Amino acid sequence: GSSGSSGKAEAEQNWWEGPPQDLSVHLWYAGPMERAGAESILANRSDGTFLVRQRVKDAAEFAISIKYNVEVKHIKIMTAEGLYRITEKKAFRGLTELVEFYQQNSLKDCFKSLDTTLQFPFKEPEKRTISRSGPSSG
Amino acid sequence: GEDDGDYESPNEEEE
Repeated sequence: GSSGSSGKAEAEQNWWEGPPQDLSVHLWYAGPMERAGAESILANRSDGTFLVRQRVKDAAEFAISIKYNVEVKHIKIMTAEGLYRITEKKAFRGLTELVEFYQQNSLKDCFKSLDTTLQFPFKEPEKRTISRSGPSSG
Repeated sequence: GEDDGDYESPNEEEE
């Protein structure tokens, strides 16, 4: 193909009824949204925005899309027996951790290209260096 | 083929 259809998917309609546990809980969430759907989000928002999107190929597949360098970047997240990792050297246990971790470790370490780390989520960033340590957990 | 780099690539230089 080597092409990219056009779309906006602009429509605010919440016809849900108290949805159970879901990525929503996190300040950042992204459904099956397509490329354009993510780009526009990190394109219109402030420089350094990010989010978590899932792939169609494998239900159990996530991706971190962040806007940087006048361009929207994306990363393919892996999943092993309920695990999460984007590199062979580094490996995490949960998606949340992988995210709350990058905020401290510049993606430049792994993705030399991206000389920046998660600055702001999809919904809203954090304040007062708020974080939740993992005591004997993980 | 087998290889697939649709997304960003990790540190290449660093073997």
